[PDB]
Amino acid sequence: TPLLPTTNDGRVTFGEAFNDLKDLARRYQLYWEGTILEGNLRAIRRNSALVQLPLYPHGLRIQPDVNNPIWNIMRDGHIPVISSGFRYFRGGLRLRIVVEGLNSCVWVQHHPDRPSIFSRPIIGRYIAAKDAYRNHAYAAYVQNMSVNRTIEVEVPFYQPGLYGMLNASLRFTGLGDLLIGIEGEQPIPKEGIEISVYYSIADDFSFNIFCGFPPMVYCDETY
Amino acid sequence: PTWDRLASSEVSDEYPMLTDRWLFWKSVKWEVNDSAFGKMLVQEKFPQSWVQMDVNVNNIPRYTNIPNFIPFNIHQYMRADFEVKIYVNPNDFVSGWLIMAFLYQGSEMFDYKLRRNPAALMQMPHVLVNVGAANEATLKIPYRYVRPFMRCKDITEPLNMGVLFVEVLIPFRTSAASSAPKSLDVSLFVKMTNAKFTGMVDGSIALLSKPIALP
Amino acid sequence: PTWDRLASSEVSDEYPMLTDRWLFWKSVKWEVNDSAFGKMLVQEKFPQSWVQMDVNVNNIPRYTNIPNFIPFNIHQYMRADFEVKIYVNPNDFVSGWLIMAFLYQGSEMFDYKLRRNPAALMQMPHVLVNVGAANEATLKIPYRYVRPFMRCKDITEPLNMGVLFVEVLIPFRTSAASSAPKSLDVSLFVKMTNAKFTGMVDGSIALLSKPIALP
Amino acid sequence: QYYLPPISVVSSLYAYTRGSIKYKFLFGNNPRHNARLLVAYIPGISSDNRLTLERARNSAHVVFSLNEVSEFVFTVPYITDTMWWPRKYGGPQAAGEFVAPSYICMFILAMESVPSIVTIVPMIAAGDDFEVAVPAQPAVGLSRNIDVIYP
Repeated sequence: TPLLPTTNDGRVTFGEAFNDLKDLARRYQLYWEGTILEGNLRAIRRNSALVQLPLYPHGLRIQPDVNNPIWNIMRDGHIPVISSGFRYFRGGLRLRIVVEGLNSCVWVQHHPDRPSIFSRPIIGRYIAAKDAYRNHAYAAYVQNMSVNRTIEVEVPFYQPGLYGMLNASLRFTGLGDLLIGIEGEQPIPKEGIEISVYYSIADDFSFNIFCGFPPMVYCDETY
Repeated sequence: PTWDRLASSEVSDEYPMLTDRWLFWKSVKWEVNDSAFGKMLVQEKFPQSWVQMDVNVNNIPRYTNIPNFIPFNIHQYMRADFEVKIYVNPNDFVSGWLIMAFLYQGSEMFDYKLRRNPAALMQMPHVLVNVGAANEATLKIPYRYVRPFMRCKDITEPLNMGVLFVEVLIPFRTSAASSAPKSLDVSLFVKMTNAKFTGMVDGSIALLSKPIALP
Repeated sequence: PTWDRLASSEVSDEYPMLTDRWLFWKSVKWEVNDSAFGKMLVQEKFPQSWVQMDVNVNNIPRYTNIPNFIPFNIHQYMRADFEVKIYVNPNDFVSGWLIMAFLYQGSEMFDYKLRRNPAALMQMPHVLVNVGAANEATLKIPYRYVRPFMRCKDITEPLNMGVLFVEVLIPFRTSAASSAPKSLDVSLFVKMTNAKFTGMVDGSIALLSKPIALP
Repeated sequence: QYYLPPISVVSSLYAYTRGSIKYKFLFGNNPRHNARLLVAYIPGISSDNRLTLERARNSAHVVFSLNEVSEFVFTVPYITDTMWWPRKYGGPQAAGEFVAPSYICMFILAMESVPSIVTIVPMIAAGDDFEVAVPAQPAVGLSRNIDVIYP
């Protein structure tokens, strides 16, 4: 048969190329979002952790529920879908943590030597005894929330294997917990605080051995 | 400068005289009467099930008895490329198809049980086997694992690099008469391509255990 | 054109990585109180007793456990030169002498029991060991046998190429006081120089048996 | 309060590690005594329940004559399945759920003018090819103030 003349993956009609799934995975998408109320948090709380957020390239295990419907009807973004087709990865993440309703300082620490214990995030008090406060000498980043309410951080791949496991369930499979916390005495307002975490792939990231995609569901029959 | 050399200072022990030949492993028999779409003939942790294919009376695998698995007895770390040949025996009056694919470290994915369906097996590296021609078909499985070396004995579960599947792509179908068979025979030959063993110890310094099966 | 090549068409399997190093074998303890002229500390069929030094709970030797005897498990014919080092541990306040000699296929001579006397041992290839200096002494035992290859397993009595002797040339003599010892320790190290195995089979195709002792 | 070696303190400041470790032994005998010692190391076993003088005589071992020097240096290399090893007293896993990447053991094989008791003092330093990886929460702290407040 005859072949259809090329447009260079779209550079001829639109202005740009679209030849890599790695490039679509570099556009941020919602990683996790939730609220933390004052009682839900810890009692003697002066330099303490607020969320312990396990870092997976394939995203968290989405709980679809009524009070935030981005997960019910959109399911998970383009990044969990592209990730399910591959077995391993070797890179870091890029995050954007937008923590609302808090006015002082928000330290963010990365614990690269921690096992991948949970598939959900741990809120407030329940955070384990040894991640409950800011540690020393871990890569951290403090941002005053009055100056800017958006934290842009890149988590590196600090982990000893040839790969990190995608599609997971020592157990050193990935790039361990990220920790978000307040830096001083604060008034935790009524209606708590909202944290939104967006993530994407970093420039030194990869997807490696392509097995098949798992069976999918269609968005169009969610209602 | 390759990353297997960045895990072990001791050089590798390579005995090609007693490895690197086609070894027989299992033969499996599939029926006309329970051959449907997506029937699992072979679902094994590979190469764990091949290397531990020889069992005791109390059912602990012993590396000692096959001259091919003689280095698996005296080392603790090992790395090697594999090839699985599948032979089915040609009966002319039947027809059916087999699909054999390998899933790197399959057993620990959260969606493992969903990836057994033979539709999903046509996306991983696979081969197809008829009963007419296309009797033999050889797969190829390079070493791809989280760490540059696999453990050879317990303390859990040594030598589990993946999962090998053999499923019914087109059901085993027969003529309606008595000279037709009720089953066929499917034989799986293995061999190792780049076998590097390291961490040479004694035997009886580590143990094996009765091996566990995939669900 | 040498006569080991005139017994076996298959070439020899030589694994120097897992043979050809000093292996420990036995340690024996001789007393002041029963050390006379011509006392036999070690009287073994060699290299049968060295290679079968590892025994079961039911007392059948298993080649599988020492990485040195791994080829003795999977072949049936073998040929190799040996060296026996003897170490005694230097205690300064005693004196005595050991004579170690090897008797090629000694156990089947009609006059075997007459050749044990240490006067006769000074005529076969031997070495002398003191407790002061001359602690270590290495014997050398080239392969000399009726047939160009030795059998490795039973069906009688594999690997019996000779007899190794260790006897008391000058009795173990002490000072008359309590700070003096009652015994010493004598350790026998072996190694193989030109190890050629042939007739590669499985394991579990031939058996070993509980080994018999020289009278 | 622990008098950790220089290698231990530096490795409490990092997340991974790899490379050979040197042991230096010092024997408090005097030439009258004699004995032998088998120092061997076994690369993949983490608990001493299973090893004995004939199982450990099949690993990489040196037999030390107990009179050739007082100071004997024995280097156990780095033989593992992985390229970096986590520390035992920081993260990751559960303290006593740990597996070191080898074991070192010392096996055996009485005058009245000489002291009965021979004392051995072991010294430990990192080998020439030793490296540390990621900065992490120090597993240790200064004993300047050894007071503490248990929950």
